Amino acid sequence: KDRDSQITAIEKTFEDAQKSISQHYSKPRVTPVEVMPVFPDFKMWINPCAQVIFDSDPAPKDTSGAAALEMMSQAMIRGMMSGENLYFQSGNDLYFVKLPNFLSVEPRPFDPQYYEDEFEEEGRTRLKLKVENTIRWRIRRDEEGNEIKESNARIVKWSDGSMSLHLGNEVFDVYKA
Ligand SMILES: C[S@@+](CC[C@H](N)C(=O)[O-])C[C@H]1O[C@@H](n2cnc3c(N)ncnc32)[C@H](O)[C@@H]1O
Repeated sequence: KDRDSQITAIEKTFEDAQKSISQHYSKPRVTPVEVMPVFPDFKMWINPCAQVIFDSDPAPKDTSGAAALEMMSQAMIRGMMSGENLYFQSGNDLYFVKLPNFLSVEPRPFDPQYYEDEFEEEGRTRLKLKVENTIRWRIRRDEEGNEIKESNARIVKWSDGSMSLHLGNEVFDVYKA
């Protein structure tokens, strides 16, 4: 397809991912128990669980520990760049995603002006992998000075105990291991 059409379709995966998830696509009685956006990274926010103090009367706060630290692993980056693999964080947790040959990730934030049109049935499976089936993220600056990170992708845990990966519109059955 045209370069413009690829980019328009990629941008749509972003819009589709923000659409409200309310019921399972094949099981309309099944409802979402947790929705986690997927931001591929080699970095983690972590809270100390406790400060150890030498004063019996400390500066009062709601919660033991402290504000979050950012930590990183050089290991996590190989994998996302081979497009075979990815890590992401949700709450205090680290998830590892093992990618099948029919999905991919792009680690660098998406910017359309640098998007390369590689297409002047095994060329169609290729055009679809990179437009519909590639996990991506982008990064925006508001008119109110806010920085907005957006992802293509969502991991959903369902009311029946199952899990799916939403990539834009498309749905992939997924399993916890
Ligand atoms: C997290 S689940 C269910 C949580 C519920 N308290 C439970 O554990 O049974 C549904 C919620 O996830 C959020 N959500 C809905 N659509 C989403 C989307 N496209 N991307 C990220 N989060 C979404 C909304 O806040 C929605 O109410």
